[PDB]
Amino acid sequence: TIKEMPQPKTFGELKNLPLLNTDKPVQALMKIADELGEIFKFEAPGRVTRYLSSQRLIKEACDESRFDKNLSQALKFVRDFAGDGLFTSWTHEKNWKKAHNILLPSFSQQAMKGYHAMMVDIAVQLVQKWERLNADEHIEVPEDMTRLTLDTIGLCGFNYRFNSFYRDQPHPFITSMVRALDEAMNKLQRANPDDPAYDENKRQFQEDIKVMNDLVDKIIADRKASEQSDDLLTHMLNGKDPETGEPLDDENIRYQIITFLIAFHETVSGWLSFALYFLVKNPHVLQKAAEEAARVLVDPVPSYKQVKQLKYVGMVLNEAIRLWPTAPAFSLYAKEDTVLGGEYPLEKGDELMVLIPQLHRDKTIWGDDVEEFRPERFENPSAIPQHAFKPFGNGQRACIGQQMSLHEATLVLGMMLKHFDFEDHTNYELDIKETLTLKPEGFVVKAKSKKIPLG
Amino acid sequence: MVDIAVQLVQKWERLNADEHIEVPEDMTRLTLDTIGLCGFNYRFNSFYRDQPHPFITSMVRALDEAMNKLQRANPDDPAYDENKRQFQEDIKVMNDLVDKIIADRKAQSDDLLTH
Amino acid sequence: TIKEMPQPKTFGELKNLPLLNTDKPVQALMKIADELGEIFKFEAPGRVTRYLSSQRLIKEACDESRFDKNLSQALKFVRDFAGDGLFTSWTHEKNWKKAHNILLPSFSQQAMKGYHAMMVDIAVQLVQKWERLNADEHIEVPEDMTRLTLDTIGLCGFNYRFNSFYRDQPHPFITSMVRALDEAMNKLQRANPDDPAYDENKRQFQEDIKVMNDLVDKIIADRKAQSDDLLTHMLNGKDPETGEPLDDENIRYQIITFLIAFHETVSGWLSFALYFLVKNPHVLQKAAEEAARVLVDPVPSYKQVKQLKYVGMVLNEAIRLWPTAPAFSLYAKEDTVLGGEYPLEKGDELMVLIPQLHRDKTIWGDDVEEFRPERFENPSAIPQHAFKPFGNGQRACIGQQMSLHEATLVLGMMLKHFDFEDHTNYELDIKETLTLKPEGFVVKAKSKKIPL
Ligand code: FDE
Ligand code: FDE
Repeated sequence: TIKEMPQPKTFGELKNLPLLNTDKPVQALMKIADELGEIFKFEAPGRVTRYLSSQRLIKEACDESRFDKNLSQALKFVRDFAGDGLFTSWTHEKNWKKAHNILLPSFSQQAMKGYHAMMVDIAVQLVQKWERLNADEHIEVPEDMTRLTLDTIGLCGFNYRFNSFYRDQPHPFITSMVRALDEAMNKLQRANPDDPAYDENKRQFQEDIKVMNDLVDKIIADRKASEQSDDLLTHMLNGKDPETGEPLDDENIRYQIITFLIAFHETVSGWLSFALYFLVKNPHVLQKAAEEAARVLVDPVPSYKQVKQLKYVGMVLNEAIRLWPTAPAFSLYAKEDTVLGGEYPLEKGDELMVLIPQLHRDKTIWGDDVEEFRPERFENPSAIPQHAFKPFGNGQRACIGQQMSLHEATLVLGMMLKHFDFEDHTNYELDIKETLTLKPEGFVVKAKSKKIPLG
Repeated sequence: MVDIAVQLVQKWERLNADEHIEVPEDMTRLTLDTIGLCGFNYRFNSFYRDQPHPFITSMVRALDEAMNKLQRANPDDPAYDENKRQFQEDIKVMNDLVDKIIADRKAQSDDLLTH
Repeated sequence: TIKEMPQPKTFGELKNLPLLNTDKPVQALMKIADELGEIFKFEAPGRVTRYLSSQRLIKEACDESRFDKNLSQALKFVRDFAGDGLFTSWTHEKNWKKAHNILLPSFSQQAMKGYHAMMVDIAVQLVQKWERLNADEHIEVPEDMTRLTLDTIGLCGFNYRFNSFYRDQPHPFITSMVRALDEAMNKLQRANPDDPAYDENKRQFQEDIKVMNDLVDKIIADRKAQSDDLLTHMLNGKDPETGEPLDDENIRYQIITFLIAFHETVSGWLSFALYFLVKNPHVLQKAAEEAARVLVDPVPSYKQVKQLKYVGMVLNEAIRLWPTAPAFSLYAKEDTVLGGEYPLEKGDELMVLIPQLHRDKTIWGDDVEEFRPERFENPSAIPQHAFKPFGNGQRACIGQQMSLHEATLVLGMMLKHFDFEDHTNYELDIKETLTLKPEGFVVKAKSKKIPL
């Protein structure tokens, strides 16, 4: 019964690393996961990990009493600019639970109602832009979603205006940020991080982190000066942890600000972008959501309440995040010696990787019709098996911004359906850009304005 | 006219505290957007851009060249060959683009172009 | 250590950088080599490099176990629009060995047979253009070689027709490339790249990269509309270690790479040959002789192109004296000593001055400046690593066989069909981008009245 784990082709001292020397590792680890089955060992020079694909094994791994969140090599590299912020801290380090407890109030429903106003502001801007296009013009969707999410998190979280829609070239902050995430990704695969090809990358990497820290330090200045503010940021400053009494040190604040900017803008852009893809490729589904939009959004601008009505829109969004979870994987380590799924013994500290895309393609759980996009799977969510659908991580370390995001996409996705008809004028073949997050690349549409006015 | 004017007010409204306004540029963004909409029902979306429009830059470079020819004591000197080559490159840019304005109509509104 | 290395005149904190404040940097490095000898140190504000000119030292530097291809400051700047292409990639970079193994098939002698036909297509267009000239006119040689070499790489390589011969002011792409290449060279001389005076330059350059990515990235889509060509090998070939084909953006980098390197090296190469032919009329005679004897069909055959032995020798002797890509760079894989005289730290940089190597008197004899193609009658007599016009080792020029075939083919057809006059007594003047071409070179050609 105590069976040895499969391992793909191994090279010399560099182990399995060349297998993942692509610009699309997750898509590659998938095409490897499909080849080796539910679990395989993947060694890199000096590190060892196990990648999981079946719900059967994942149900075992989501026991928080046996496994705790581990920092993947990937996260260890983002920690180079996100430090011990909520995403990249150990759940036992001091600053995790401190910051988790001071900030959690800011994301429950009760707090969401406060954000709803500024969310609509940024969305009206997106719709205003799509209305103001000339006839043969097009929409670059991932780019405009990027404008949207960064403008949305920065305003709700920090009362700071990026004014992305007032720009053609991405906000320079986004250019540096994306290249920093790209660098963390590439450093994973470096067959020799020494030899000179990578010296300018060292230059660029530090130069880009400085870029991010400057505007962060400008957000902190903008507040030391500008107010009745119910913020992520006010809870970060004035907020005190109720157990040891103190507030966050400045350094951890800086890591939290960057953390919040990045995670929201990257996962939420990818989500909406994917959502449009699957909608434009399945038009009756688009039709079905396109009437939920018209039916519920009966005032010129949506109210917080109206967003929770949009049941199918939530269903669409869920089925999209199921197929391509923009945060495709999270990592766990064994709290102590154990046997996983009764077959595989592991010493304490062994690391696990959940390939959320591959879990979400499990036939025993989701059926034989997985890769087809049918939002109707998410209609009795209680019918959905436990630990089968984990796009938002797991346990106490699950995504704190889940509801904020679900609220964000649904509102934005809802208004898009209300005000426009969308044409896949290019017959776009799906191209997934991979930083550490996922999102469609070069995705373009044409949008016919339904000519409904705004407020 | 009001439409373009609200965009300016909204842009200045949406600026952060430490920022300022570059006045000629935003007036230029305004004036061009207003004539393009009132006159020819074409939307430049200057307020959605950071680097100026290809058309506006050609127009600005062409005007500067017209001015620059006033002090040229002999316009045939080879020193001005690149200045000549760009002049025509910008005339094409404007002349091509204007016909883009013409395409939107024959391919219907009380406007300057209709007359 | 034994030997302190020479170094030319230094300008305080600006080091010897002003020494190449010519429009002719390479020629200046030659003038320095001619006086300081087989090796000299050349210092710039942020970098230091050593220039080698004797076959003695070059044989050591071409040891692939001690030295690898380095990106000189020059190639580092081309990396801004040629990115990760073969020419501007590091060996240990992930896309080099990847792209290198998929593309070697497209340039093997076997691949040439397929390129031969489209090679001819563009070659007749050139011949027809010359046949249709009126008598009072002349031929602007570099311009027509640029038209040809670009149309040939674009047609034979990617099945895209630039149609340069149907236009007089050059293609926007080619004008953009040359201006982008000129900017790379222009930077070398800026000890203050942040200074605002370079804003229009930085602007135009950024606009020029957009021009290249525009056409090229459209071509990759325009084919997904498959034949047996270079682009198909890129779209369809698979790497055996990850099993993946080449990146979409990497292909954009290769196409840009191939277009430039071919059109810039081969056009310069042909032009230089023609200069030497009109300046050495007896060599011109014997070359047209073989041309007349071998080129017996209305169209050349692949076999016949190989059967030109003297035309190839003129080509080899041309690239010897003025190698159109004049230099390559190396770095020390580990600490080592060069020529037993000059110790090198790990990472120290070397520059090979191919023109100066190709003038090493101890190797070629004392008539090194004379155009004597018979030096190539016995190519095995030439010492290993004395004649490196295509670089060295695994980083050697991937297209040298494609190039030789094109130059041999075209040069053959020219010799069959025209007689050439140096009607202006043209003095050789070398334009330097990073590559070398002659400037203002003009001839008149009287047709031998022969059909195609
Ligand atoms: C703001 C925001 C937004 C968002 C969104 C999202 C989407 C769309 C998707 C997602 C996801 C996720 N997340 Fe997310 N998100 C966020 C966030 C976050 C944070 C902070 C975190 C960490 C948490 C803790 O616990 O600390 C996360 C988290 C998360 C996760 C897990 C990680 C680990 O490593 O474990 C996942 C998988 N997220 N997400
Ligand atoms: C297509 C084509 C054509 C051509 C031609 C030519 C002529 C006539 C001359 C020449 C050259 C040369 N090349 Fe050349 N060519 C080409 C290409 C190329 C490439 C891709 C390369 C890179 C490869 C490697 O190395 O990786 C080269 C490469 C080359 C070289 C080396 C570079 C360095 O830096 O090392 C040299 C020297 N080429 N070349």
